Amino acid sequence: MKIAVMTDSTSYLSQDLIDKYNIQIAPLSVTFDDGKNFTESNEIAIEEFYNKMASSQTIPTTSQPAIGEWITKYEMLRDQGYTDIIVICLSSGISGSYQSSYQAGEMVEGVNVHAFDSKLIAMIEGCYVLRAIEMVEEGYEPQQIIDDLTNMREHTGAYLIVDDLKNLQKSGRITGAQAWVGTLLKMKPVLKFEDGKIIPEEKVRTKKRAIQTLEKKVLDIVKDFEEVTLFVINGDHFEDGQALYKKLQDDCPSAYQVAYSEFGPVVAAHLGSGGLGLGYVGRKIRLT
Ligand SMILES: CCCCCCCCCCCCCCCC(=O)O
Repeated sequence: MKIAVMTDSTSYLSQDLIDKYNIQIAPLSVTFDDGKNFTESNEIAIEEFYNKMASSQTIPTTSQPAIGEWITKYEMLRDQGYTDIIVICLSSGISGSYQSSYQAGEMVEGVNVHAFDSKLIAMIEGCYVLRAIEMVEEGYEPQQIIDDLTNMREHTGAYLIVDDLKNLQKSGRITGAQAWVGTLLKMKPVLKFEDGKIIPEEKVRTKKRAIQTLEKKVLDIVKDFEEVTLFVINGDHFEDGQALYKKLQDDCPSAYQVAYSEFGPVVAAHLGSGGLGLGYVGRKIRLT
């Protein structure tokens, strides 16, 4: 038996982890109506993308990995002797990448494809990749790994803050009054992931208090977990995420694993500027 683990680009794993474990990545893309295209990778400048988003009078569109990017990587790993491929995708409730990875697995002969719906995104989804890789080293078969990841999914979630109200109306999800009235009070919509979908949770005035709301809600949940891994997932507001990150280091015990990360263009294309989230996993994920 020879098991491999791959994922899509929205897992936002560091290039250090990608290189160390030779993780293959099927990238997503974001295409402005300028015709400008950004294929997600650890090479494009995230600052250039945020500048084009502010300059673009229309919101861009994101695309799942094309049914083909999966196929070549499936063919490449099978050639290298891999008998089973575990594919970790972002939430099927917000993207079709999970479906494309499954359908492409039906067209590649001579290798078993085990597509997994993480029901999340960013480094929270990447935690499923690092848990699968760890289990392969310990001698687990793919079915035990899928069952473990399915159990892990039961104690995994995330809350997030929306900051760019201008980006919301450019997409049409809010009005002009609500956009205008919202920025003057500085109302921050707080949302959370639930069964792979993003649903409204609270509406909080000022970003500082919404960050404190993220901390209280997540901490109240992970108190009951035997193992805890917390992930600050920040946008382009460096000071916002660092404040929450350092606040967690002071308020949480060392038994909690607390880490910091940032999301890429595909997530930024939907969140806009100033996005910030707090994810959690009920496990002690190996981040090295
Ligand atoms: C703390 C973890 C969560 C951080 C915030 C993540 C919110 C994600 C927003 C929606 C992204 C949609 C991606 C669609 C991809 C596609 O085109 O198939």
